[PDB]
Amino acid sequence: TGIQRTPKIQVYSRHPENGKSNFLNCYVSGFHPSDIEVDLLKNGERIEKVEHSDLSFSKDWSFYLLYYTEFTPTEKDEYACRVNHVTLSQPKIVKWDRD
Amino acid sequence: HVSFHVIQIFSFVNQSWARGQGSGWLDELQTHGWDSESGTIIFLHNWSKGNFSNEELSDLELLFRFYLFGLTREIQDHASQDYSKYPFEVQVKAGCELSPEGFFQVAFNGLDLLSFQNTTWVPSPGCGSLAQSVCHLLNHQYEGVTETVYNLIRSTCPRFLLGLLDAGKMYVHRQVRPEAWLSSRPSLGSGQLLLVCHASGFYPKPVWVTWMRNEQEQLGTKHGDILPNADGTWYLQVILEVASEEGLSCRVRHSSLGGQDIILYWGSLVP
Ligand SMILES: *[C@@H]1O[C@H](CO)[C@@H](O)[C@H](O)[C@H]1NC(C)=O
Ligand SMILES: *[C@@H]1O[C@H](CO)[C@@H](O)[C@H](O)[C@H]1NC(C)=O
Ligand SMILES: CCCCCCCCCCCC
Ligand code: NA
Repeated sequence: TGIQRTPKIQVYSRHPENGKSNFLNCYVSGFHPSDIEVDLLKNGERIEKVEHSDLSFSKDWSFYLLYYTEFTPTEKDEYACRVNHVTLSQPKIVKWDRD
Repeated sequence: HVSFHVIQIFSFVNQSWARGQGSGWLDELQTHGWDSESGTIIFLHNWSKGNFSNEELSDLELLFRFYLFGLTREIQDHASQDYSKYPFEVQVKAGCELSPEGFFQVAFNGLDLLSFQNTTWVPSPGCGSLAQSVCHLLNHQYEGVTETVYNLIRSTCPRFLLGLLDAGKMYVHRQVRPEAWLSSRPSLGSGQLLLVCHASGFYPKPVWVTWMRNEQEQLGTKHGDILPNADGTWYLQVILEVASEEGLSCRVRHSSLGGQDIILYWGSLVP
């Protein structure tokens, strides 16, 4: 007798230039339970040394975390956020858009 | 409006594995953290001490440590009977908003279980059998606890929160001007492009990113969630779909900008 919510992945940059150092943010919202696996990707490879939030939950008790790594973007580079959770049948890759 | 509170997460995986984790919050602003393993308060900011003596805070840190461990200890002791009810998660939200009002909300599997009203532990109207059982033991069996919880939310929390606000005076009332830009993105439609208007790295959270088709403000854009940045600032993006070259702009209104609002023009205008 409880709740199961699927994570809401949201990907963005701390600032808008190639070669100029930035921060990639992956914000995972409203999920049940807390057991979550959030990964950050550089051309599909799991980015190591990536800091994150202390787990917190919204008014409605759904959890949330902000994931971040100091990154330097380039033309040929593809950045995305891979999240896997009990509600998810297979991981969810969410691409960071640019242009 | 002034609300300080602690949050606790008690994750109960199996007969043996069960962990606990806390945080110290001043609304959206995190002020404290909890070393789950060691049982040590983490003061995130310079002013996280507030006005409280370290002899105080240590005794507080201590009481928290005992409780963070004991709650798990006592929970796994009851769960030692029905190894089927595994896994499950307990959630705690408790503090005060300053006459001043205190609180203690509890959730099970992300659904209100019980509350602390005056000195009575009151079941959330719904799952009776588990709540009524817990509430009973809290109201009539664990003797110290109720008075302590009462004291923490009504005597300590208001005393602390007042201190913390006078402590973080500059940081809590700081004004961070937004970094705003435009962006193009292929829409799903033939001869249709998306117009992303960004406003990043701003604080306090209340912001107003609006797309204008020349004169009028256009509702019918894709407003995002005001999202967090590691630094403490906020981020917002509003998407406007346009057909193959449609003279429009983006007005950004933030508390920080001195009565002025940022305007961002996409391409050419034709008056
Ligand atoms: C309990 O769950 C943990 C995962 O959190 C697992 O590593 C461990 O093997 C489990 N133990 C038992 C006895 O089920
Ligand atoms: C709160 O409960 C106490 C008994 O513990 C009682 O004396 C007091 O009058 C009650 N007040 C309210 C507002 O219910
Ligand atoms: C095993 C059922 C979950 C028990 C949840 C206990 C929550 C009560 C919090 C108040 C203790 C001070
Ligand atoms: Na009591």
